[PDB]
Amino acid sequence: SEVDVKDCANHEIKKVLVPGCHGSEPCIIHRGKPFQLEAVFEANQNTKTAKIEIKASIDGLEVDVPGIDPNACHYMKCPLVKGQQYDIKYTWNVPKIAPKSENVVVTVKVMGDDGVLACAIATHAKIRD
Amino acid sequence: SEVDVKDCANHEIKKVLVPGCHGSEPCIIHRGKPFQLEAVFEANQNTKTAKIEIKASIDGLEVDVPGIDPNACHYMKCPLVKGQQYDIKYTWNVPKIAPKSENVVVTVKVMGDDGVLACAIATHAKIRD
Repeated sequence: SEVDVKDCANHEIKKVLVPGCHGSEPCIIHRGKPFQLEAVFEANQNTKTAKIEIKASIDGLEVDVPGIDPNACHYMKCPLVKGQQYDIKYTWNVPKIAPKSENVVVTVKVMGDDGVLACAIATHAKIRD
Repeated sequence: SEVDVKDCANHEIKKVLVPGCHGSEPCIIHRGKPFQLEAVFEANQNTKTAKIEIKASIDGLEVDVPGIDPNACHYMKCPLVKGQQYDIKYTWNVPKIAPKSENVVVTVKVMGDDGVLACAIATHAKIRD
């Protein structure tokens, strides 16, 4: 369930797992259903904070992503230790009303005390149902 | 299966389901794990709105509940029509850092355009792990 994502920092993200998706094949996101993911990254800094920013665009238009807790330290053992690897598991609820699209770009950026912790761009999600 | 809840509105909620939980038996919420829930209710009003408020109390102290999308219309087809029954499914991510407790009270109120859509109090959840 390892999926291909584009790193946009310095390869801190080691592996992104989405059950039911793989590699660079179209990863189908079904409206109204849970979407599970798991990510393993290495901390590039000692940091008390880990804050998530998500940007999604559907056919080139930016859309709000509801239901995300911005504080990643709620789901991990902060503070983070430089050189250690952390695992985060999260289930996102796909809105029943999300616009269908075959051209989806998701950018997630994680900020710590001393700058970006992790950055990934995912281009293979498709929203259907 | 079906779990037991106290209604605090006018019996609009028909059934609450949590997998692995039964009636009034201790329903165990695990730290750092997904908590799945399903509910069917009957709309008592025509409404384009349906906004959720949660309050949680742990051993008699209120604690903030993160990771909740207050717009319930994201997970249903609003507007709602009076007299129709709706089903909502939602997976909540239990914070890794949630205080452990055997005395947990959860109160969920749903508010529509012209008044309370639904209200339930749940007293059998325990936070462990």
